[PDB]
Amino acid sequence: TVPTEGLEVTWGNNEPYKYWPQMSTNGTAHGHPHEIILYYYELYPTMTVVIVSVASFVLLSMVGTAVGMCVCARRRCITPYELTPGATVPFLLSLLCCVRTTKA
Amino acid sequence: YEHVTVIPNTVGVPYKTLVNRPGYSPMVLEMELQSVTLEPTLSLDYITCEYKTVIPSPYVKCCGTAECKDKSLPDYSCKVFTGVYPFMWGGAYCFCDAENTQLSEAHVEKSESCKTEFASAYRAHTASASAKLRVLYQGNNITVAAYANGDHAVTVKDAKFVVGPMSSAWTPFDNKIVVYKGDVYNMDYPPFGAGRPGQFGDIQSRTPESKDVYANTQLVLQRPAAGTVHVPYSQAPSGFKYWLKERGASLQHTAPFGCQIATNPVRAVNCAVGNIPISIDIPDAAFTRVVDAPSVTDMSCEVPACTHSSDFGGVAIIKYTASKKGKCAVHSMTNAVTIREADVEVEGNSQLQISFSTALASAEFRVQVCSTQVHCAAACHPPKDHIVNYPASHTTLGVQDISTTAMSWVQKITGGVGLIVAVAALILIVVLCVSFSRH
Ligand SMILES: *[C@@H]1O[C@H](CO)[C@@H](O)[C@H](O)[C@H]1NC(C)=O
Repeated sequence: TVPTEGLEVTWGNNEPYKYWPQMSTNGTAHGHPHEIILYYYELYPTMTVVIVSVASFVLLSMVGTAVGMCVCARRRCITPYELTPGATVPFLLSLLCCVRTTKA
Repeated sequence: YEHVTVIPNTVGVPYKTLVNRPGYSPMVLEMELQSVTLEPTLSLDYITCEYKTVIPSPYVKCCGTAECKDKSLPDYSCKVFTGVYPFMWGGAYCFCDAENTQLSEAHVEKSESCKTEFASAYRAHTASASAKLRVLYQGNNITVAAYANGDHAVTVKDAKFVVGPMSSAWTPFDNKIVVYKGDVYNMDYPPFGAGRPGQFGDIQSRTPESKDVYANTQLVLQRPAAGTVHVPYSQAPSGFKYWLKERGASLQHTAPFGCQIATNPVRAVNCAVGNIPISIDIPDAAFTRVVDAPSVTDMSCEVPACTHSSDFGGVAIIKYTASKKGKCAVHSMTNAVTIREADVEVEGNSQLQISFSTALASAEFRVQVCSTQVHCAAACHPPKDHIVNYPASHTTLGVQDISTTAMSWVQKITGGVGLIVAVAALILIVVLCVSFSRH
C-alpha cells in the first residue's frame, strides 16, 4: 500500500523500483448529482470530509438557535398578552398567528 | 541585478523562478537538482579484523618440571601438566612414566589479511553539503557545482551563483558508525580496550599497520589427551567474522528519506529534506529592455481538454497578436499550476499551444506572457492510473481546493436564517422597549 510520499522496493541485486501514488479514481465527478464526497474521499481521504461533518453539526447549530429564536418570539409575543383583562387581539393573533391561534 | 529565491530540497523536479526587473523584459529561469551530497566528518576511532592464534611447539620434559615465565604479549597464556605419557609413531617419547611434565603456552596476534579486509569504526559527527544544479540560461542547459552551505560562490557565464545553507541540519548518519568494504552501519561499538568476546570489537587495533593491539579471548588451556602429544587450546571464537554473519540491514535501506550512501569517500546523497536558498547575481547583458521585446495584444485562452496528473496532462491553446517576431517568456503566477515551457517565439496574430500540470479538479488560473495576463478556465478529469514511477512534485495542492461547480452548492448552502432570527429578536426587544428602557 503506497503512502502519499512514495515507496521504494529493492529486489535482489537489481536496481530498486520506485512507486509513488497518483490520484486514486475516476469514480468521483462534478455534475448535477453532487458526487463531490467521492472527490474529497479519494483525494485527501478522512480530510476535507470530516470537515463536512463539522460543517454539518455547525449548520445544525445555527438552525437550532433559529428555532430558539422562534420560541423566544413566541413567548415575547404572548407575554404582552399574558392574559390581559381585555383579552382581545382581533388584528394580531387572528392575523399574525404567533402562538395558540386556536384562541383568537 | 541580484535575485534571491528558495526551492524545496528535491531532485529531478524542475523549478521555475521568475525574476522581473523594471525597464526590462522579465525572465523566468528553470533550475533542477542533479544531486546533493552530504559529506560527514571522519574521525577514525579504530579498526578490527580476524585474529590468528599462535601456539608454538609445546615444551615436553621427563623426570623434571617446567615453569611459566610471563610474556608481555596480548592475552598470552600458559599452563603445565603432569603425568602425561605421550606416544609417537616409533613408540613412547620417553621412559619417565609419570615424572614427566608438559608446558604449553599461546598468544593471539593480528592477521596479515587485516591489511586487505577489515571493519573500521569512526565517530563522524557533523557534515558538509555539496550539490549539482542545472540551469536554463539564454536557452541552454548549464551545469554548476558548489558547496550547499551558503558560503561557496561560483561564477559561470558572467553570473554569480550562491547556494545554501541547507535549511535542515538533519542527517541520516550518527555520531558513531562502522564501515565494511562498501557498507555502512549505525551501531554503537564498544569502547576501545573493552572488547566483549564474540561481538564486534573483540579485537581492537589502532591502525591496520600498527603492531600494538588489544585482545580479550579467554585463552584457557586444557590437559592434553592421554597417550598423545599435542596442544589443546580453548581459543575464543572470533566475534569479528561472526558479526559479518549477522550484520543486518545496511543504512542505504534504513535511512529515512532514502539518502543513497557511497564510500571512498562516505557520502549521503539524494535525500529530500528542507529547502535551499539560492542567490543569483545576473549581469544586465542578459536583461533586455521592454521596448526590445515585441508587444502582445488580443489575448484569448481555451482548453480543449485537461487531465490533472503527475505529468503535463493539461494542454492550453492561446490566440495572441504581437507587434513583431521575437522571443517572450511565459509563466504562471499561481503555485497550484506549473508550466513545462519557459519561453516561446511570437510572430504576431497567431496562436500557440502550451503543456502544463495541475492538481485542481477545475483549473482556473491566470498566465503571464510579455508582461500581460490571460485567464484560463477548464474542468480536468481524473486519469486512470493510481500510481506512477517517475517523481513529480510540481502539482502540489493544499487544503484549500476548488470545489468547482460544487463551490456554488456550498455558496448556496452558506445561506442561513440567522438574519431573520436576529430581525425577530430586534423586533421583540423594541416592541418591549415601550417598557424596556436601558436594562
Ligand atoms: C535541456 O534538458 C532537456 C531535458 O530533456 C532537454 O530536452 C533539452 O534538449 C536540453 N537543452 C536545452 C533545453 O537547451
